[PDB]
Amino acid sequence: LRDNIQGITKPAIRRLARRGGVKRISGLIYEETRGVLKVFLENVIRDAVTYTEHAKRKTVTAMDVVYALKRQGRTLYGFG
Amino acid sequence: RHRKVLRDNIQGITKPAIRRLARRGGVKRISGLIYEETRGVLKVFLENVIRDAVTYTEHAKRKTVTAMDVVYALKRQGRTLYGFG
Amino acid sequence: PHRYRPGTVALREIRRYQKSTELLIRKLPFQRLVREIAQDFKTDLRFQSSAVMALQEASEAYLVGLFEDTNLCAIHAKRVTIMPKDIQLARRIRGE
Amino acid sequence: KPHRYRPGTVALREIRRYQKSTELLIRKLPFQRLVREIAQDFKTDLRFQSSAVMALQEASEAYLVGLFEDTNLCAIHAKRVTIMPKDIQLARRIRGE
Amino acid sequence: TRFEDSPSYVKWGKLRDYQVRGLNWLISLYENGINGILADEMGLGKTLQTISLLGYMKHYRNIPGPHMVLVPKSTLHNWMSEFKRWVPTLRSVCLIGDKEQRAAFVRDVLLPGEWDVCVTSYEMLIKEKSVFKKFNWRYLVIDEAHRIKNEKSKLSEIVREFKTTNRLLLTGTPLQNNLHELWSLLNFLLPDVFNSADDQKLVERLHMVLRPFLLRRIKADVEKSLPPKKEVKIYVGLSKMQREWYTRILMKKMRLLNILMQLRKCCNHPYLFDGAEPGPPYTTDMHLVTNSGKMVVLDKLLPKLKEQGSRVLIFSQMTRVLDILEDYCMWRNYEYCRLDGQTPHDERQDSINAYNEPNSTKFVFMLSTRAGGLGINLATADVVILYDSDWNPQVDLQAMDRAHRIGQTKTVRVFRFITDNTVEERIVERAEMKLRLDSIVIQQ
Amino acid sequence: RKTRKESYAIYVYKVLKQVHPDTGISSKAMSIMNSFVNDVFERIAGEASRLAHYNKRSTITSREIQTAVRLLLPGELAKHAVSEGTKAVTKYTSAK
Amino acid sequence: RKTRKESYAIYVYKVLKQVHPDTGISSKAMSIMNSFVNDVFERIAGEASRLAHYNKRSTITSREIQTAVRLLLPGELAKHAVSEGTKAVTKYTSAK
Amino acid sequence: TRAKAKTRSSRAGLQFPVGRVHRLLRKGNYAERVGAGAPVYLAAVLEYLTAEILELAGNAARDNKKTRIIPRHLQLAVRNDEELNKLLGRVTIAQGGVLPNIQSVLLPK
Amino acid sequence: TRAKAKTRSSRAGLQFPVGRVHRLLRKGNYAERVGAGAPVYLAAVLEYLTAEILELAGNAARDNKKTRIIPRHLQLAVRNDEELNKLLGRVTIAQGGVLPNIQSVLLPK
DNA sequence: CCTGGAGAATCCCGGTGCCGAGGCCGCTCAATTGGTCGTAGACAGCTCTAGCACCGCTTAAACGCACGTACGCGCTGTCCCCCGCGTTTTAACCGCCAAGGGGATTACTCCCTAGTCTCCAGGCACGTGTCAGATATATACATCCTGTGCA
DNA sequence: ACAGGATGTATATATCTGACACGTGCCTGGAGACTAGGGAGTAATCCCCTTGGCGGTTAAAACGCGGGGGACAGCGCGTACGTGCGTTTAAGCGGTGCTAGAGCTGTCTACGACCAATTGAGCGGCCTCGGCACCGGGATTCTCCAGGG
Ligand SMILES: Nc1ncnc2c1ncn2[C@@H]1O[C@H](COP(=O)(O)OP(=O)(O)OP(=O)(O)O)[C@@H](O)[C@H]1O
Repeated sequence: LRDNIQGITKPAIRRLARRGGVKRISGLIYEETRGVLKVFLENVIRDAVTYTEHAKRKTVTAMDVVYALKRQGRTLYGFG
Repeated sequence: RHRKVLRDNIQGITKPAIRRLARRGGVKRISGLIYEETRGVLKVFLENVIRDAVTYTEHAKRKTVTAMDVVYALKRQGRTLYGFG
Repeated sequence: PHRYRPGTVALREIRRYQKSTELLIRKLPFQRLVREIAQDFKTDLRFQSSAVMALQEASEAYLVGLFEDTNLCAIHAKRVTIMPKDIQLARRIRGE
Repeated sequence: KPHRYRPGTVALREIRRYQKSTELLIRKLPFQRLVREIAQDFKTDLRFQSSAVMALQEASEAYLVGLFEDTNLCAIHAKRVTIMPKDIQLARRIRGE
Repeated sequence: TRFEDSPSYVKWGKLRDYQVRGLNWLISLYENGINGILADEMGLGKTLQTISLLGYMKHYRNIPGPHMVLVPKSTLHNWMSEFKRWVPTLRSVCLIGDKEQRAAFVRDVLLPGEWDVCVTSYEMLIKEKSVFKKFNWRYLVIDEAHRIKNEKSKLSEIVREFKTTNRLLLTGTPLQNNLHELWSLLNFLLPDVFNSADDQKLVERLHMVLRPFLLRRIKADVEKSLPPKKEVKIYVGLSKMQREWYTRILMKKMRLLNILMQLRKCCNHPYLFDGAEPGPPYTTDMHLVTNSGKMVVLDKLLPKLKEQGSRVLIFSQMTRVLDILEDYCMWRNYEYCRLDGQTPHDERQDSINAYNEPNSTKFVFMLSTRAGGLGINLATADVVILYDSDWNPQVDLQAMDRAHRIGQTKTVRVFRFITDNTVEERIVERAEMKLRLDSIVIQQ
Repeated sequence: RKTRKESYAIYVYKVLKQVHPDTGISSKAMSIMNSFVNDVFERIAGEASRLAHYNKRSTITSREIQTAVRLLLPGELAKHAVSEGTKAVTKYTSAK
Repeated sequence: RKTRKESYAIYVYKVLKQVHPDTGISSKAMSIMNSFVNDVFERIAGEASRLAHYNKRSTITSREIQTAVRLLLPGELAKHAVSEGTKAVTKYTSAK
Repeated sequence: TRAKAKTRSSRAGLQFPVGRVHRLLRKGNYAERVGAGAPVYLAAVLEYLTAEILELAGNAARDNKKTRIIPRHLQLAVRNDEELNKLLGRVTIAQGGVLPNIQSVLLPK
Repeated sequence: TRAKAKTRSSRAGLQFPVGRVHRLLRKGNYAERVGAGAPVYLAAVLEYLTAEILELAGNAARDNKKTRIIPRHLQLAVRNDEELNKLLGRVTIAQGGVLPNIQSVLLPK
C-alpha cells in the first residue's frame, strides 16, 4: 500500500470545511489537512495496536479504538 | 463619624502587577482595557479552584483549607502542581 | 445563462452539511489509509468493520472542530478565507 | 535634553528581566484578601494554611502567564503588536473555556 | 562601698541618695563581674544612672571603649539631650536614616571611631547587624528590657550574637506574663548560669536569687513625693441598642473569626465595624456621643472637669477609637494632641513638648494606651481615664504612671468605666491575676 | 445460546416511558445512552475512590458519592442530583 | 515525636550521586521530585489496572506494566524504559 | 419461611438496578468495602441524569416531526443545554452532526 | 537459623524501593493480585525517568554554575526536551519560571 | 438607485415498501433472605501547634501627571486566486459467493500469589556544623541614541 | 554613515549566614520460610466474520474556463500608550496576645463481608407491524439581472 493519503479528495476536505462553517478555502489548506489527519490517525492507531497486542489478538476491535480515544481524551459514544 | 469601606479586593491586584505578568508572558504593548478582562479571568479561575478545594475540606470535616486540598482541586481541573505534596 | 454569485452556493452547502449527519469521506479510501497506517506498527493486522467506522467518525469530528477554530482565527485576522497559518495557530493554542 | 529611551526598549529589557527571574509577581496580602473574599461565597468561617495561599498564587501566576503567551500569539496573527480583550477572548475560546 | 557623694564629673547633677547608691551598686556589680537589672519603676530614673555609669567607666580606669545603648526611636533625641546636658564629655553618635544616610554616617563617623557611645534603635540595629558585629563591645545597655523578653525572637538572637564583655538591662516592669520571660531576661544577663527553665517552691526562691543582681525601689517609700492615687471603676451597663448589637454579634455576609476580638471593642464603640455602620456621613453631629454608653458617661463627666481642671487625660486601645474621638473633639469645638505611629516621629515628638503649656484652655488631651512612650511631661494631668483595660496589667501600669512623672506633685486619680456582663470582667480578672503574680514575686 | 451482555437498556427504556409516554428509541441511541451511563458511573466511582484514599479510609459511602457528585456535576445538575440521592436514601432507610 | 512520612528522597539522592557525583539538591526540588515520582506511579498503575480490567484478569503483571509504559511514554523514553525494566526482571529472575 | 423478594430498587422507588450497581462497585476495585446506601445514591443520580437527557431529546425529536429518538436528537439536546454541554464537552456522539451556526461576517451584505 | 536478608532492590540491581512499591501496589486498589515482577519493572522504570531528569537538571545547573539543583533548573531541564515536555505538558513546577523567548516581530530593527 | 419578473431551489404533500423496534416466551444465573462474625469507624478525651487579629517602622512599590511618538485603523488600488459551472473520466458502491483464519468457549492441571509468623535491619525523626549561595562594591564591557559632517 | 556619551549589565572579590549533608538512636515494616487454593496457561473444537474476487451502475471526482470579489500593499492621521518624575501608600517584617482546631489514643459497637439456599429478573431468540425512507408532483421562496425609475 502506498499513496493512499491522496484518496482524501479535495471535495471531501471542502465538505468538512463547509460543515465547520467556512466559506472560502485557500489552495494550500488541503496538504495541511492531510498532514494533520495523518498525525491524529497515527496516534490513535498506535494506541489501538498496543491494546490489541496486549490482548494477543490479530484483529483490531471497536473496543480497542474506543479505549485508545478515551486515553487521548476524546471519548466516543456509540460503539461500546 | 469617620468610617467607610476601604477598597475592593479585586482591585488589590494592580495594573503594574498585570504588566509584569504580561512581560513574563512576552508582551510588549498592552491595551488599556486588558486589566478588567484579566481581573475577570482570574476571578473565574480562582472561583472554580476554591469551590473544589472547599468541597474537599468539607468532606474531610475540617475548617482549614490545606495545600493538599488545593493540589487535589488543581489535579481535578487538570493543572497538576508539583512542589506542595 | 443564469449564474450564481461567488458565495451563495457555499452558504447553501454550509446549511445542507450542517443539517445532515452522515460521514463526508469515502469509506474505501479511508479504509485503505487506515490499513496503510497500521502496516507500520504491526504486520498483517485484521480490522472489524465497526473499528474502521469508529475511526472515521473520530477523524471527522476532529477535523470539523479544527476547521471551526480555524474559521474563528481567520475572522480574527480580518479575513474570510482560511489559511495554513490559521490552522497552525489553532493547533498551537489547542496544545499540539 | 534629558536622556530618554525610545518607546519599546525598556519593555524588551523588562521582558528579559522577568523571563530570567523566578519569584512571584502578585502581592501576597492583596492576593490573600482576594482568596478569602472568594471563599466567603462558598462557606463562612474558613481558615487557610500559609501553603494553601502560596499554592493558589503559583497556579494563578502560571495560568495568567500562559494565557498572555497565547494572547500574544493571537495579536501577532492579526499583525498587531498590542494585545486586546478580543485576543484574550479568542485565546480562551480556542483553548476551550 | 563607693563614693557617697555626687561624682565630680557630672554637671548640674542633683541625683539623690537612691541614685548615688544605685550607681555604687552598678559599680560594685562591674567590679564583681555580675550583670544586673535596674528595676526602678518610673520615678527613680534609670537614664541618669546609666549615663553616670558610663561616665564613671570613662573618667576612671581607662575603658572608653565601644559602648552601645538601644532605645526606641521615640526616645532618641531625648537620650541625646540627656547626654549633652548631664555629661557632655562623651561623644555620643545617633544612627538614624535610610540606606544612604546610614552609609554616610557609618563611613564618616562610625568607622573612624572617634565616638565613645553609640545610640541606635532596635530596627536600625537589625538593619546594621552585620556592620555592628565587627566592633568588640565593652558595655551593652538595653533600655525597656521587656522587648527581648521572648526567646527565639530576632532581636534576642541578634543581641546574643553580639560579643559584649558586660551587659545591663533596663526595665521598669520586670515581670509581665509568667516566669519564662523573666528567665529569658536572666538568660540574656548570664547565659551560662540560668541554663534550666526552673509559696515555698516559687516567689521566695526567685526573690532570694534576684536580690544579689536586681535592685528595685518604690516611688512612694523613696521619693516621699507623688501623692497616692485613688482608683475608681465605674460600672456602666450598656444600653438597649448596645445589648442587642452584642447579642446579634455573639450569636452570629460578614466575617466573624475571632469571637473574642470582635466582641471586644463593641462595648467601646459598636460603630468601628465595617458594613454595620449607619448611613453615609451626612454630617458630624450627636451620633457618636449618644450611641455609646462609655461615650455618654465620659460626656456627662466632662462638664464637671471643665468647671474644674479640664486637663485630665484620654486613654484607649484602638486607633479607630482614637480617630472617632478626634472627630468628636473637633465637633465639640475642643482641641487635643495626637501621638501615634502614623504621625511623623521627630516632628510629633517635639510637638508634644510644644503643646506642653501652662495654659491651653482646650480641655482635651487624647492618648492611646500603647502609644505612650517614656517622656511626655504631662504634669498638668490630674485624672487618668481608662476607656478599656488591656490583657496585660503592665501596659495599663505604664499608661497610668506615664502621667505620674515627678513633675506631678498633686495626687493623680484613676477612673475606669466598666461594662457589666461583658468580656471586660474577664480581662480585669486576668489582669489582676498577672498583677498579683508580679506583686507577690517582686514586691514581697 | 451465546454469552450474556449486560446493559442498562431496559432501565433506560422504562425511564423514557416515564418522561415521554408515547416515544421510542433506536438501537444506536440506546447504545449511546448505555455508554453515557457507563461513563458517568466510572467518573463518580473513581472520584469516590480517590476521596476514600485521600481521607485514609476503606469504605465508599453516601457521603463519598455526594462529594463526588458535587465535584463532577456543574451547578443546577449537582443541586438536583444531590436532592434526588438524599430522597432515595431516605426512602431506602425507611422501607428497609 | 512527629508521625513519619514515606518519601522517595533517599533513592532520589542515590540516583543523583550515581548520575552526578558532586552535585546537590534543595528541599523544594526534592519535593518536586517526590511529587513527580508519585504522579508517574499513579499514571502507570492506573493504566495497568484498566488494562487488567479490560482483559478480564485479576492480576497486574509485568506484561501490564510494559503495555502501560508503552501507552504513557512518548517513544524514545518508552523504548529505553522497556529495556531497563526487562533487564531488571531478567536479573531478578536470574537467581532469586 | 421468608417474605417475597422485594428488590432494593423498588424499596428506594428507583428504575435502575441497585443490586447491579452494588455488584459493579464491589467488583470494580474502587474500595475494599461498600456501604449500603452508596448504590442507592448512585442509582438515583444516574436515573436523574438519564431522565434529564431523555426529556431534552424527546422535545427535540418532537420538534422534528418524529417519534423515534436518534443520535441527531441526542446531539441537539446535549449541545443546546449549557450544563449538559459542560458535562459532555469532551465527548463525541456518533452520527450526531453539529449545531447550525454561521458567523455573522460571512452573511451577505 | 535463617539466611541473611537481601533486599529485592539489591537482587535486581536497583536503587528504588521494590518492597515499598509492592506494598503501594497492593494497598492502592489497582487489582486483586500483584505479580512478582511487576514491582521490579515499575521500580526500574521510575529509576530511569528520575535518572534522565536529574541528569538534564544537573547539566543545566552546571551551565548556570551552581552545584545544587533548584526548581528553575528542573523546569529548564523539563522544557528544552521534547519527550519530557510531552510527559509533563500539563504540570506546573513551582517557582520554575518560563523559557526565555521573544517573538522575532517584537525584536527591534 | 428601488421594483419586477424569471428561474432555480426548497418545502410541502400524498402514496408505496421494508425493515428494524417492540412485544412475547423459556430458561438460568445473579440478586434476595437469613444468620454469624470481626474489624472499621464513631465517639469522647487531651495536647499542643498553628492560625487570627493588631500595632510600629521602613521603604519599595503604586499612583497621578505630562509629553511625544509609534501604532492602530480607515481608505484606495491592483491583481491574482478562488468560485461557479459544464464535461469527461474514474472509481466507489452494491450485491453475491467462496474460503479460511482466528476469535470464542470448555475442560484440565499446576504454578504462582495471598495469608501467617518471626525477626531484624533499612529508614525516619532529631541534632549539628560547615560550606554554597546571597549580598555588597567597584571594574569592564556592551548597548542605545542622538547628534554632527558628507556622504 | 561614525563619536561620544549615558545608561544598563556582566564580572571578579570579600563577608556572612542558614540550609544541607551527615551522624545517631530506635522502631516498624520488609524478608525468609511455610501453607493452601483458585487464576491463568494450554490444548482442542467450533463457527462466524473477515478477506478476497467479480461484475454492473452511477454518483462523484478531475479538468478546464471565465470573471469578480477579496487579499494585500501602500498611505495618511490623530490618539492612546510608553517613558520618566515627584508624591503617597500600604506591603513586608518584627512583635504581641489569644484561642480554635488539627492530630493522636482508647473503647466499643454496629455495619459490611461471607456463606448457603432459593427464585424471579433479565437476557437471548423469535415473530410481527407501523414508522420511516424514498419517490414524484405541485406550491412557495430566495437570488440575480435589467431597467426605468
Ligand atoms: N535633674 C534632676 N533633679 C532631680 N531629680 C531628677 C532630675 N532628673 C531626673 N530626676 C528624677 O527623675 C524622675 C523622672 O525624670 P525623667 O522623666 O527624666 O526620667 P526617665 O529617664 O524617663 O526615667 P525612667 O525611664 O528610669 O523611668 C523625676 O521625678 C526625678 O525624681
